[PDB]
Amino acid sequence: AKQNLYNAQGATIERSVTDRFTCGKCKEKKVSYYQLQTRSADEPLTTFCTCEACGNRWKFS
Amino acid sequence: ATRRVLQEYRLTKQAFDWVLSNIEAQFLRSVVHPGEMVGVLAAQSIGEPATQMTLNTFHFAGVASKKVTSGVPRLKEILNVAKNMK
Amino acid sequence: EGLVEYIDAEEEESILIAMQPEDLEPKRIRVSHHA
Amino acid sequence: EGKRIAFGFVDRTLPHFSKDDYSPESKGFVENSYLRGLTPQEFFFHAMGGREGLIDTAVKTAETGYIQRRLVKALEDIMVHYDNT
Amino acid sequence: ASRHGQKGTIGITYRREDMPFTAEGIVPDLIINPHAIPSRMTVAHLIEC
Amino acid sequence: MTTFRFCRDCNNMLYPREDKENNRLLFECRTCSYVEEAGSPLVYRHELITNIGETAGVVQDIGSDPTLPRSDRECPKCHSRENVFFQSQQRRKDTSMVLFFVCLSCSHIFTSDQKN
Repeated sequence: AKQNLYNAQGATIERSVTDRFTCGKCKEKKVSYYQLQTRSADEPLTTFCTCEACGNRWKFS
Repeated sequence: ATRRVLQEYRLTKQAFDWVLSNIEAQFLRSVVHPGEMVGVLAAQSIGEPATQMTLNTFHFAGVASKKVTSGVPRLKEILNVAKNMK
Repeated sequence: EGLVEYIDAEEEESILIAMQPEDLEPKRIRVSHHA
Repeated sequence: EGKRIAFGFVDRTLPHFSKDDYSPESKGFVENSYLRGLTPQEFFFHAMGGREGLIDTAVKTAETGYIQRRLVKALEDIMVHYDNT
Repeated sequence: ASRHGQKGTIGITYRREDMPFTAEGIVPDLIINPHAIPSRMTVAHLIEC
Repeated sequence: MTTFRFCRDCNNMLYPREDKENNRLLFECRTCSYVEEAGSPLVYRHELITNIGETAGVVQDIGSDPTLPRSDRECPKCHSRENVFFQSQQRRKDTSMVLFFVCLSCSHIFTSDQKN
């Protein structure tokens, strides 16, 4: 029963924790990040920051 | 509100009249002008970011267990009204 | 004289190559490969 | 494609490694800098990473163009009237 | 164009009098902007220089 | 575990048949007159999910593959410290990352998972 109850759970998307960006909704700096080379290589990398305290999302490029 | 006016702003009679007149004047100039072609404006507004959307579509590609359609293919399926989603 | 050999992209599946020659003996960061 | 450098060969990533290797330096990790210099293998992996974005731009230009044309043709005849409708 | 993907166009030409000079009387044959270095990370341009 | 049985006459596989007056099972060849007596009521088997332990696969002359790594672990049988090691060679999606070691001298197979 315990093993089944553990196996009925979904994938937990735990994101990298950092304390530099400031959220615009709750202003709690516990905002996760993800950065990649997605925009055209004529321009630098693109970062996307998501607040894990309120659900805010934004982009910096 | 009355308490906000008397305690937070401390406006006089002259400033209050000025604020009311300015608010009415700035509101009356915000209505939309008849004759504007809003359809092409809306289409351009929606479809300009769609061009740049391709770059960052595959950020969800960074999560293998989150293989859910979003981005260009999802917008394509929404527009086509597809009867068989991925 | 059997000093060099021509390798295609299929035989390469069954070989081992030391990239620098000095990597065969027992700035940047160069790691000593365990092979 | 959102994952580390997969096994292109059988049970490795490059002829200079050993079978069943999972170390970071063997799966596309660059611990150097542009001021220091890149070693050949991480140079190759960086090249693949760049190739992905190059392809992205080169094709999705055309796909987005088609979508944009269809959108503008669909909505081109909508106008605010004097009834405000 | 330079050998590192940095190309441009001539926007104006100056004569040797309006050119900034060093204490030794040397004058730059051309002048480029530094706002092109960071986002491109062409450190090889600087090293080649 | 059902096993195919071939007729002794023409090598064809034997089909089952019943004997009502004696109520006994027989194997007959549809091409000839050979009939043989069934030794068990187990003729066919259809499993669904395979609870098979992961296998190292072919082992013969595996020590001459130069792209296979090495280790200094000690043999549990011949007390040698040189061997080859590799992951499971069966390509199921959900296979764990449990190693397999083949000794250089005695060609003994063991695993890094010493579960009692």
